[PDB]
Amino acid sequence: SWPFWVMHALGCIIDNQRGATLSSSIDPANGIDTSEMANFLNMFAAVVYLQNGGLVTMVDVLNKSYQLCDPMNECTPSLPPLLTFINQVAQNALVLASPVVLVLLLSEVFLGLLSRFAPQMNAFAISLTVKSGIAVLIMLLYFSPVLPDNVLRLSFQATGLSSWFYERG
Amino acid sequence: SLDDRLLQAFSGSAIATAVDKQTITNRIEDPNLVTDPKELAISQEMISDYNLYVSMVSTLTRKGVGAVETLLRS
Amino acid sequence: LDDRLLQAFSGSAIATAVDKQTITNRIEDPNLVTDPKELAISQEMISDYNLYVSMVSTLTRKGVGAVETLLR
Amino acid sequence: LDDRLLQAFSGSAIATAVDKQTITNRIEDPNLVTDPKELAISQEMISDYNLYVSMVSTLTRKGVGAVETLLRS
Amino acid sequence: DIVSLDDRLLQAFSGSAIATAVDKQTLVTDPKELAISQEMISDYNLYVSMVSTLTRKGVGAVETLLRS
Amino acid sequence: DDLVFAGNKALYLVLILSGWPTIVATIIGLLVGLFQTVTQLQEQTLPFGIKLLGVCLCLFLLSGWYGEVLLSYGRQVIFLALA
Amino acid sequence: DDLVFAGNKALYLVLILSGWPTIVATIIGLLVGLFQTVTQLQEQTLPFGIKLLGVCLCLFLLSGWYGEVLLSYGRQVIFLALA
Amino acid sequence: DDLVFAGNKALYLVLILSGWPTIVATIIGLLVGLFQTVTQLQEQTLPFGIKLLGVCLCLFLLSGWYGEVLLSYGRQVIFLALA
Amino acid sequence: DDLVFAGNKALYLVLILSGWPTIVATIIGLLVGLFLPFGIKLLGVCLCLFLLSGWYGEVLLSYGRQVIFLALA
Amino acid sequence: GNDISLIALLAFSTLLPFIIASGTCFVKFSIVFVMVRNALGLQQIPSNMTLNGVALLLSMFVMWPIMHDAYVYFEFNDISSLSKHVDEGLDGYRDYLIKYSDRELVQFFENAPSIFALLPAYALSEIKSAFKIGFYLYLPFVVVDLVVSSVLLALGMMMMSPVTISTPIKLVLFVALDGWTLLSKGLILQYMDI
Amino acid sequence: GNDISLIALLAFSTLLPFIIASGTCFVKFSIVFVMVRNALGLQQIPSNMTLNGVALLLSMFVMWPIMHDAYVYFEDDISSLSKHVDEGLDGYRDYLIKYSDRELVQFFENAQIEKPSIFALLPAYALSEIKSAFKIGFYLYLPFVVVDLVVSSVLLALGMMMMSPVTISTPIKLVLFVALDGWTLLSKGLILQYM
Amino acid sequence: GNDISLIALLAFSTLLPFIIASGTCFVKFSIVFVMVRNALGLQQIPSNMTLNGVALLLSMFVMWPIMHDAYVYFEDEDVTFNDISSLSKHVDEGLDGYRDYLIKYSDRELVQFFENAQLKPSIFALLPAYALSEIKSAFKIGFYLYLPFVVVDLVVSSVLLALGMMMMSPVTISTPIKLVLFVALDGWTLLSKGLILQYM
Amino acid sequence: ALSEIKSAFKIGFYLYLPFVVVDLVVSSVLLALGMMMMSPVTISTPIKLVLFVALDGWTLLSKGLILQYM
Repeated sequence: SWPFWVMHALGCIIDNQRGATLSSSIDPANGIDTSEMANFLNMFAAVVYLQNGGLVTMVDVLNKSYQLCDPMNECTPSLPPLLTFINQVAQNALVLASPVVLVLLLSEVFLGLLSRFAPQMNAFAISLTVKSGIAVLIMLLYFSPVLPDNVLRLSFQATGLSSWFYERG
Repeated sequence: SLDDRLLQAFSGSAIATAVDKQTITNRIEDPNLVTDPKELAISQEMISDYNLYVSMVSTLTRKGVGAVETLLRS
Repeated sequence: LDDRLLQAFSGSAIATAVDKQTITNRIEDPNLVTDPKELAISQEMISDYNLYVSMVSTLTRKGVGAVETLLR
Repeated sequence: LDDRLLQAFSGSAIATAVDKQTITNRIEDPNLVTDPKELAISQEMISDYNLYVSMVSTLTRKGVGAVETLLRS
Repeated sequence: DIVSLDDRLLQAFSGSAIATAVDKQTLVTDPKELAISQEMISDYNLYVSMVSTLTRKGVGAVETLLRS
Repeated sequence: DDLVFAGNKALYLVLILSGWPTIVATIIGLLVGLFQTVTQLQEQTLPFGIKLLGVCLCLFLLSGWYGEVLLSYGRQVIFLALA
Repeated sequence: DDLVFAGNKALYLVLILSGWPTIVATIIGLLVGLFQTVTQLQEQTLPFGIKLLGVCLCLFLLSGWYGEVLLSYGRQVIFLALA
Repeated sequence: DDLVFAGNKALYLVLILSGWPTIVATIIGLLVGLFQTVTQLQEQTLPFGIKLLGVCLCLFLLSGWYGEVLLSYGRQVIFLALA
Repeated sequence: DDLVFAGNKALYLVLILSGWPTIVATIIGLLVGLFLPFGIKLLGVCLCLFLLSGWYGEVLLSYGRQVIFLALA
Repeated sequence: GNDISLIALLAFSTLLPFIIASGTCFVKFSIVFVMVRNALGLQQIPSNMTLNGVALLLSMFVMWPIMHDAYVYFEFNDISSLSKHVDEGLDGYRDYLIKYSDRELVQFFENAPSIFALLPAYALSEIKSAFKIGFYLYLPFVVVDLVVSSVLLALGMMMMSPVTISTPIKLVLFVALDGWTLLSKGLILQYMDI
Repeated sequence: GNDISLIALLAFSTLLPFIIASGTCFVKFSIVFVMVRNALGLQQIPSNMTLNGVALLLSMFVMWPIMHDAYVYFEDDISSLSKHVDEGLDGYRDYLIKYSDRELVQFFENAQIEKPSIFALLPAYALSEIKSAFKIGFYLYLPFVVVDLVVSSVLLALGMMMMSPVTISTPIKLVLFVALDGWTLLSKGLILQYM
Repeated sequence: GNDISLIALLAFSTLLPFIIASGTCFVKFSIVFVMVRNALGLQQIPSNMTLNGVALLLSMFVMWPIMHDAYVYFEDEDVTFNDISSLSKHVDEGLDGYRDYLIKYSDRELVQFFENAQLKPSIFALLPAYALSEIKSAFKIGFYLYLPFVVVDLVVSSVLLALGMMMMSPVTISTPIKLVLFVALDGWTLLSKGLILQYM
Repeated sequence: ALSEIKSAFKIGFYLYLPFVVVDLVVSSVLLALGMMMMSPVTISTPIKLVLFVALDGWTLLSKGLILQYM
C-alpha cells in the first residue's frame, strides 16, 4: 500500500494549508469527511499502477514470500527496519508536497505586511478567499510530473523480501 | 375486500378441514366401514388427500411470512 | 406481570411433571403394557405430551426473538 | 472467580473423560452387548452423555455471546 | 483409580496420531478394516472443519483491531 | 494515455468554474478594506454584506453556462470507459 | 423547465431572507462606528452590543413573514415532484 | 397558537440573559477609553483586564437569578408539548 | 445542596486566579509605558509563567480533589 | 384445537417484531428518547441498547390491557358466525388505532374501517407527533448556546469555541428538572387515561 | 432437570446482554468513563473497547455475590411453587429497591404492605441510575472549566487574541488529572457505593 | 480428543480481540501515537490505519513468545494426575508465565483492593488493575512531548507581534514548522525505540 | 477474476471523475463567504443527483456493458 498511502497523505496537507481543518477540530472534521483531495489523489494513483501492469507484481511477491519464508520455518519480520517505517512514509510525502506549500506561506506573508500599510484591511479573509486558487493553479502545473513517482520510485518490489523478513524468528 | 379476504380464506378453509377429519374418525368406527374392501379402498384415498392439503397450505403460509422478514429485516 | 408470570409458569411446570410420571407408571405395570386396549390409551398420552411441550418451546422462543429484534 | 472457573473446567474435563470410556468398555465386552438389561442401561448412558455436552456448549456460547454486544456495541 | 487420567485430557485433536494415519495410505476390505476406516474417515473430516474456522476467527480478530 | 488526460481536465475544470466567483469575491474584499483605511470607522459586517451580493449575483448569471460544461464532460468520459 | 425554476428560485430566497438582517447589522455598525470616530472613546463592545438589539427586533417583527414564505415554497416543490 | 408563543419567547430570553454582561463591559470600557486621555498614558491591553472583573463579578452575583428563569421556561414547554 | 456550593466556588476561583495577572499586567504596563530587545522581552514574559506554575498548582489540585470527593459519596 | 387455527397462531408469532414497530405506540417512545440525547449533544451515551430497552418496557404497560382483553376471550360453527366471532375479537384493537389517527388519511386508504387502512394511517400519525415533541425539547437548550456565545464576545475572545464550557450547563439544567421523571410520566398519561 | 425448567433457563441466558445493559450498574459505570474522556476533550483515546472493557469487569465484582447466593437457593400445588420461586428473587429485588426511586415504583405499580414488583423496579432503576451519572459528570467538568478560562486571561493579557488557546490547555488538562491520580480515585470510589 | 478441551479453543479465539484490548501492551503503544499526531496539528496524517497497524505488529514481539510458551508447557506427556484438585493446580502453573508479566507493571494497591472486593493473585483483578496503569502511563509519557511544540507556537506568535503584524492567524505559519522539525529529526524512530525498550 | 476486477475498477473511475468537480467547487465557494463551519455534503448531494438525472444515467452503462460481450 505504500505508494497509495503516500499519495493520500499528500492530499491532507494541501487541504489544510489551503482551506479548512477546524481551528479547534471540535467538529472535528472539515472539508469532506476524508477531504476530497486526499480521496481523489488516492484513487488516481491506484488506477495508473494497475495500467502499468503492477497487478502482476503484487501476486509475484506473494509466491516468492512462500519460497524465502514458510510457516514451518517460523518466518518473522525484521525488527530493525520496522522501527523506521513511519519516517519513510512521512518523509516521502513531505518532500513531494513541498512545491505547493511554500507559495502559500509566501502569499500569506505578502498580505500580512500589507496590513501594516492598510491596517483595518482584513488580514484573514483576503488570504482565505485567495488560497483556494493558488493551490489549484500550482498543482495543475505539476500534475504531469507526479505520475512517474508512483510507477518506479515508490512501487515495492520482490527484491525487498531479503531484508524486511527473516526466518526462524 | 383485501382486509376481508383473510377472514373469508381463514374461516372458509377452517370449516372445510374440521368436518373432513370428523368424517374420517367416524369412518373407522362403523362395523360396515372398517371391514369391507370397498370401504377400506376409499379410506386410503380419503386419508391421503387430507394429508396433502394441510401440507401445502402450511408451506405457502411460511413463505408468505418469510418474504415479509426478508423485505423488512433487509 | 411478575405476579402473573409466576402463576403461568408454576402451573405449566407442575402439570407437565404429573403427566410424565403417569406414563412411566403405565409402562411398568404388567396389566397395562400387555393389554391392547390399555395400549391404545397409552399411545394417545405419549403423543399429547410431545405436542404440548413442543408448542411451549416454539412460542416462548419466538417471544424472545421479538424482543431481541427490536433492541438491535 | 478465576479460582472458581478453574474448578469448573477441571471437574467437567474429567467427568467426560471417565464417562466416555465407560461407554466404550460396555460395547467391547460381550456379556454386556448381548443382554437386554445391559442393552437397556447402555441406551441411557449414551443419551445422557449426549445431552450433557450439548448443554455445556450452548451455555458457553451464550457467555461469550453476551460479551460481544456489550464490549463491541 | 478409575482411569489413567493424564495429558490426554488437554488436547482437542491428536494431530500426531492423525499424521500417523495419513502416511498409511499410498476395492474394499470387509468388515474389520471397513470398521477401522470409519475412524480415519471421520477424524479427518472434522479436523479440516476446525481449521477452516480458526483462520476466519483469527483474520477477523486482526481486522477488528484495525477498524478502530 | 486516457487516464492522465482525463485526470488533468478534472483539476482544470475546478479552476475554470470557480474562478470568476472567487475573483469577484477577492476584488470586493480589497475595496472595502481601502475605504476603511480612508476613514476612522472599523466594522466587520460591512465587508460581508458587500461581498454577499457579489458572490450570489455572479453565480446566478453564470448558472446557465455551467450545465453546458458538465454535460459535455460527463458524456466524454463515459465513452472512454466503455468504448 | 421545472428543474431550472426550482434551482433558480432557491438561490433567490437565500438572498432575500438573509438580506434584511445583514443590512440592519451593517447600517447599525456604520452609524455607531461613525460615532466612535466622533467621540474620543473607542470600544469594540459598544457596536457589538447595539447590533444585537437591532437584529433581534428585526427577527421579532419579521418572524411571521418568514413563516409564510418558507411554507409556500415547501408546498410548491412537493406538487412539482409528484405531478 | 402554542408554538408561536414558545418560539417567540425563546428569542426574547436571549436578550434578557445576554443584556447585562454586554452593558457591564461597555460601561467599563467607556471609563478606560476616557481615562486614556486623562492620564495620557497608554497600553492597548488595559481594557481587557478591567472589563473581565466586571463581567465575572456580575455573573457571580446573578448566578442565582439566571437559574430560576431557565427552570420555569423548561418546565412550561414540557407540559405544552406532551399535553 | 452541594450543586450550588460547588458551582459558586468555581466563579469565585476564576475571579481571583484571573484577577491577579491583569492587575499586575496593568501596573507593569504603566510603569514600563511611562519610563536583543526581543531577547529581553522574551525573558520578561516567560519569567512570570514559570513563577506562577507552582502557586496555581497547590490551589487547583485542592479543588479538584474536593469536587471528586463530593461527587462520589 | 385445529391445524388451521394453529397455523394462524404460529404465524402471528413470526410477525410480532414488525407489528410492534409499526402498529404500536413504541414508535413514539423510541424516537423521543433519541432526540433527548441529540439535544444534549451527547453522541454515544446512553447506548441505544438502553434507550430502546426502557422505551420498550414503558410501552408494555399501555398495551397489556389490550392484549389481556384478547387473552380472556377466545379470540361459532359457520362462515358468517365464525367471521363475526373472529372479527369481533380484533375490534378490541380497532378502537385503539382509530383514536390516534386522522380521519382524512383513513378515508383515502378506505378507497385504496378496515384494519389494513388503519395500520399505515396510524404509523404516520404517531411519527409526526414525535417530531412535534422533539421540537419543544431543543428550545430550552439552544437559548443556552446563544447566551454563552453572546458573553464571550463581550470579553473579546473572538475564537474560544463554546462547547468546552457550555456542555456542563446543559447537564445541570436537565438534571435539575428531573427530566426523565417528567417525560416518562407524561408519555404514559397520554394513553393510560389514569 | 425438568422439561419446562430448561425453557426458563435458556430464555434467561439469551436475554443476559439486555438485562445487564438496562437493569444492572453497568449503566452507571459505562457512562462515567466516557464523560471523563470528553472532559479532557480526547476524541479516540482510550478506545471504546478499553472503557467498556473495564466497566464490564468492575461490574462483575459487584454482581457476582448476587448470582452465587441465588444459585445455592435453587440448588437447595401451584400456590407452593410460586411462593418458593419468589424467595429466590428477594435477594435481587432488595438490590433494586435500595437505589430505585421510591415514588416512580408506586407510579408504575399503579399503571400495571405491598412488596414491590420487579417490572415496576426495572424502569424506575434504569432512569434513576442515568440521572446519577449525569450528576457525577457535571462535577467532573468544573475543575477544567476553571483551567480553560484562566488560560484565556493570560493570552489576552499578552494580547494574542487569535492565538486560540486549546493547544495550551490540552496538556495542562492531562498534568492535572494524572497529578490527581483520577483513574485510581474514581475506581476506588465508584465501587464503595455498592459495598 | 477431549470435548471440553475443544470448546475452550473456540471460546478463546472468539474473545481474542477483546483480550488484546486490555490485557496486552497494545493498549499503551497505540495510545501514545494518536496523542502525538493530535499535537502536530494535522489530522489523519499518518492515517489511523498506519498507527493501529504498527502498534499491532510491535506488540506481537512482546506477547507472542509468552503465548508460545504457554502451549508448549501443556504439551509435556510426562505429567500424570490423580485428583480433580491435582488438575486445577497443574493448569494454574501454566498461567504463571503470563501472570508474572502483568504483576510487573500493575500497581500493588489496586490489585489488593480488588482482591478484597472480589469476596462477598487472581487474573480478574490483574486485568482491570493493569488496564488502568497502562492508560495512566501514557498521559505522563505524552505530556513531556507537548512542551517543545508549545514553545514553537509561543515563539512565532511573539515574533509576529514584533513585526507589528496584527490579526494574522498564527496557525498557517506554525503547522508546517512542527512537521519539518519533527520529521527532519526522525522523531518517529526515537519514539518507537523508546517504547519497545521498556518491555523488550 | 483478477482481470474483470481490474477493468471494473477502471470503469468506476470515469464515473466518479465528473462528480469530483462538484465537490471541490462547492467547497471553495463556501470559503469565499467565510462559511468555514458549513458542511458541503449537505449541499453538494442534490447537485450530484441533478447531474445524474440530466444524463441518460443507468441506461448508458447497461447498454455499453452488454455491447462489450454481444
